[PDB]
Amino acid sequence: SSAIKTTRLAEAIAGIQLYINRALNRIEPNARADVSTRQFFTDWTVNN
Amino acid sequence: HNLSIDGQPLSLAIYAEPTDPKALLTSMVQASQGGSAVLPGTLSLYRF
Repeated sequence: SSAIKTTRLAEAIAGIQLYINRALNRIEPNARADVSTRQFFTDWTVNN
Repeated sequence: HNLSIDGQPLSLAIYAEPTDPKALLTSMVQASQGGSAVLPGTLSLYRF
């Protein structure tokens, strides 16, 4: 809706979080499995 | 749609309350009015 508000950085953060979730959970194809094994995505349970 | 988890709206609405009652007045209306006219008089038989 037009009622809900946000900020530019918050919306960018939410977008990248959504993209990371979709890439890690194998929802989007061809995700680089070698990149998906970094320490950030290994600790993604607290970095999300 | 910016509602709570149970559906309560998160915004307080406004209505712009209707603008007061209306006062009605009456007035006297006057029209042009004429007078009578006079005709030539008869000569009586008696003195003044």
